[PDB]
Amino acid sequence: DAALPSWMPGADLPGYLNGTLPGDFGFDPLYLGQDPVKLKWYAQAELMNARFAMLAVAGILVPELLSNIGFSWPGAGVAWYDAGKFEYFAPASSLFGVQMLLFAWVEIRRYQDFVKPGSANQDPIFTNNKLPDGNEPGYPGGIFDPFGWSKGDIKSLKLKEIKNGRLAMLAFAGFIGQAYTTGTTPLKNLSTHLADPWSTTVWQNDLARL
Amino acid sequence: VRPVWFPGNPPPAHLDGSLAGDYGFDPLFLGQEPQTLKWYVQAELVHGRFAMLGAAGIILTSIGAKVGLGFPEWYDAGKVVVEKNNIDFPTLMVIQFYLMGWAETKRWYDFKNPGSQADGSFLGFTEEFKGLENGYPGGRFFDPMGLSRGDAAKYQEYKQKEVKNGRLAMIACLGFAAQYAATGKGPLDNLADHLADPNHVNFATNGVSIPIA
Amino acid sequence: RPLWLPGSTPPAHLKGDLPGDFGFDPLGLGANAESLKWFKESELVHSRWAMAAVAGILVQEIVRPDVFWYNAGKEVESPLGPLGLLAVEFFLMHWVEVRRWQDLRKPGSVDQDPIFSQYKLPPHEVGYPGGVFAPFIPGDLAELKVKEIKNGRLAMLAFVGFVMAAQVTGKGPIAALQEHLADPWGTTIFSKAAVVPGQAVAPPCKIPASVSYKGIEIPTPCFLQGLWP
Amino acid sequence: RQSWLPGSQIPAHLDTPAAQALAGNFGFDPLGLGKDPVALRWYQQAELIHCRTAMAGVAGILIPGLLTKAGALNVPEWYDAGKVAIENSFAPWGSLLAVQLFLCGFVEAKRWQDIRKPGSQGEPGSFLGFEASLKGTSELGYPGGPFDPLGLSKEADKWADWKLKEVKNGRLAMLAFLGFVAQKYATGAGPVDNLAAHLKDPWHVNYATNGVSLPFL
Ligand code: CLA
Ligand SMILES: CC1=C[C@H](O)CC(C)(C)[C@H]1/C=C/C(C)=C/C=C/C(C)=C/C=C/C=C(C)/C=C/C=C(C)/C=C/C1=C(C)C[C@H](O)CC1(C)C
Ligand SMILES: CC1=C[C@H](O)CC(C)(C)[C@H]1/C=C/C(C)=C/C=C/C(C)=C/C=C/C=C(C)/C=C/C=C(C)/C=C/C1=C(C)C[C@H](O)CC1(C)C
Ligand SMILES: CCCCCCCCCCCCC/C=C\[C@H](O)[C@H](N)CO
Repeated sequence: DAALPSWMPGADLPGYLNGTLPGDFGFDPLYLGQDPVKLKWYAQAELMNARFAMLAVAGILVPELLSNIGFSWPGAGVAWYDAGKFEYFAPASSLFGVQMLLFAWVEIRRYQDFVKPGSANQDPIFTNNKLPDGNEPGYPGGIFDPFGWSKGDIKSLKLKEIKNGRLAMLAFAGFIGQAYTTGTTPLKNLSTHLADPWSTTVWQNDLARL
Repeated sequence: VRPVWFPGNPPPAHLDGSLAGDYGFDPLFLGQEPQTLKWYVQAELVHGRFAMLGAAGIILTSIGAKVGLGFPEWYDAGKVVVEKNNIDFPTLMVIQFYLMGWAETKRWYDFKNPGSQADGSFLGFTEEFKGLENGYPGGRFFDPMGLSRGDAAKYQEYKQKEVKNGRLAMIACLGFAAQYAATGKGPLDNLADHLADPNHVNFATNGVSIPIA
Repeated sequence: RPLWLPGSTPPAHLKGDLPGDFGFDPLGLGANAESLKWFKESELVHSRWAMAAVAGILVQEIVRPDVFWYNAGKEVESPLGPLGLLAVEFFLMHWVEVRRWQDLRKPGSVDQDPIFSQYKLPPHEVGYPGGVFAPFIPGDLAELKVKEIKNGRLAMLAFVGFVMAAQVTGKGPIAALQEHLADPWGTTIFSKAAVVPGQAVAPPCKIPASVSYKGIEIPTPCFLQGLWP
Repeated sequence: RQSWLPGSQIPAHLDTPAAQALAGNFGFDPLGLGKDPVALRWYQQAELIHCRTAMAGVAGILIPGLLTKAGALNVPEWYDAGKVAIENSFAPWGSLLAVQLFLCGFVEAKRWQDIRKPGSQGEPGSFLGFEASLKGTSELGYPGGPFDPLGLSKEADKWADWKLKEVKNGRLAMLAFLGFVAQKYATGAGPVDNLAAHLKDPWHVNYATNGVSLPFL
């Protein structure tokens, strides 16, 4: 109900999306963000899932891209879904326990700062080290931004972050779908589609297996 | 004033000509009460609409059967479809009962409380289930052409045409059942037999209708 | 005022304002304002589609007399696969029809170019975009609009006739015209069939029931062949 | 007003301000079992207990059954887990059921006494100092203290919605267990197996094809 960009020009978008949240396009046909508290929680959930999917898509695409060139290292020919049954320096259970404890610590710190902004901006060991007073949930800053990149156009940068996060989330969902249907790595499907795009489509692949 | 089913006989008080196709035909006074007449009006409209769909389908299938198209008769189409296509009969019955149950239940509770279905409890749709009159559910879903919301005289004329065509289709379906039980063939086969010889191929010569013949 | 029946009273909902208004509406489908507004766009889209299709069929037969238009979707080979062509066509057609539909329900809302903010369609009516869609307009606007709706109605009836003649005789429009001009007293539909109370004969459907397109057996039946006279 | 039947006459007893305060009020009472306010309160407690018990049971049946289909676990069927669990156990089923009945009777007796008199379990000098924490909140069937350790019931704005996710889900669980029983007496296999068999051919594998749920067909 404003002049901000929309996902459907002319459509009557809901009134609870006023543009305050980053990447607001008024897309909510199910009206899941009607409740202000639910929307406040969904914003943080979307941001965390976005950054995690960004790291996931980057960690899926970079090793396969580096394996196809002269660059070599121990785990190169292994697929992203086949990395679990790999011979490491430690069993997966021990690593799972270690990461669960570390993630529990950082996630509890983030949750504490989420229920009360600025309540967790102090380093527990060194009292001198701290985060700036001006902070919002989901945007830590301080040591998390050592180069001061947020000091510039934060709105455009936040829009870039949310858009890249949505794109990465869709890409990861596509990775799962392609792995469950084709049963091959994503870059292989990309090259297969690039060789002949007219006969390498989702409709053709699914019709052949029907 | 208006024509009646029996000329010279005064029309009853519960039939004043306000409803479509009102000819004052009620010798048993089954619709003397207002609520009972309302229920019977909706029942007659539903019966006529189903009879119209049935008569049209039976006539079209018999047309395809008379010409070399391989269409089965209406009294064998169920067996032909269930045996030709791998379709489970009880499953189809349950699906049909589910869809008809939902539609008829919404219609029934709308009859009990007019305009209640327009509250928006069904996917947010409101004006599509508001209803116009008894047995005439106007809206963008049932009447997307908007013929019930324009040119009142044309609407009343169409209402009269609908009730008359429905009664004719009900009589047609009864005739289909009697023709199949007496002659054993389809309605168009009976029509061709009658057109081939109308003086000797009729109900007075089938040997079943008139037992003393 | 021109009408579809000289000396006849036109319906009350038709006052001769819209282009091509000749007071023809026995069913009164245009009595409602919203229904008429939607049907106007539908008729315009139908007119343009039928005109393009008739011109395509005529040029296809004149340039290629050995390729049947009814078989045009069957005997045409292209490096682009049928599934890829269908995907491209579905996406492009979906995009343009969504833009047109949004302009119908919300006028002056999708007239802006999304890639470039400097391009924008000028204010217009519904069903008549204009601007970039109308670079040259030789003649009067209302006169050309009437000519467009009349040519569209003729093209719609022409496409229906094309389909029926291709299903009954199996020949294209030019071939059917030449065959009809050769023996006009015996090549009309009245000569091909007749119905009486004792007999009902219809011309055979020249189109095969099934078409083997890459081993799929696409059914190609004659439109309401059982109801053929 | 949300209703279980658009147009149906909502009962007067379900339209009172106290009855509408309950979570999941959809005006469903064709038998009028909630006309009496005391009976309605008791049945509300019964529905809450059934919802939580059904949710825990259906979860303990569905999750290990879903993990058994994959390679995560090897838990047997719910209708056969009792025999397998009692085979290589440390006590027979009778002794275990006796200890169970004792332990469950104590807490159910305390819950019954709190239902009869709200907050009565906080009698001084009766539970070695833990009696203070045994007093529930203002609403019956929603206690605090030892229960709810995360303290998610302190935020009222979501409280009214939280309860809606507890009753509704529980109601679904109550039907789920019912299906688990009916399917057991209709197909002879587990719930996950019935779901997979139905997904394989939904148009020919359902309750209208087993011959048990439709004997006239
Ligand atoms: C980041 C989005 C993205 C991208 C770039 C791709 C790309 C590709 N997919 Mg894929 N996919 C996606 C998401 C995506 N997918 C999602 C969300 C799902 C559902 C889980 C799938 C499920 C899927 C299956 C089952 C298959 C593919 C296949 C393919 C490959 C070729 C055929 C094809 O395009 O089918 C069509 C792709 C779709 C219908 C996905 C929906 C549209 C997505 C969201 C893209 C939207 C366009 C958007 C503007 C971004 C454009 C790209 C941009 C980066 C420039 C191709 C390289 C096929 C393959 O592996 O080839 C052998 C295959 O069979 N995809
Ligand atoms: C008015 C009155 C009153 C007074 O007082 C008294 C008296 C006199 C008694 C009266 C009268 C009455 C009457 C006449 C009644 C009747 C009715 C009817 C007939 C109905 C039907 C009705 C009818 C109907 C519905 C019908 C329907 C049908 C259908 C659906 C069909 C279907 C089908 C088809 C398509 C085909 C296939 O293959 C088969 C089937 C499936 C089968
Ligand atoms: C409302 C109303 C009122 C009106 O007025 C009328 C009417 C209509 C009547 C109504 C209705 C009603 C109903 C429906 C009811 C139902 C209920 C239920 C179902 C419950 C369950 C409920 C259920 C439940 C609890 C359940 C539970 C469960 C459990 C524990 C389980 C357990 C187990 C497990 C884990 C596993 C193993 O291996 C086995 C076992 C051991 C087995
Ligand atoms: C990918 C999931 C897409 C949705 C899948 C089907 C979900 C069906 C939900 C349809 C929503 C029905 C009600 C919609 C709008 C309501 O009128 C408003 N929320 C009421 O204010």
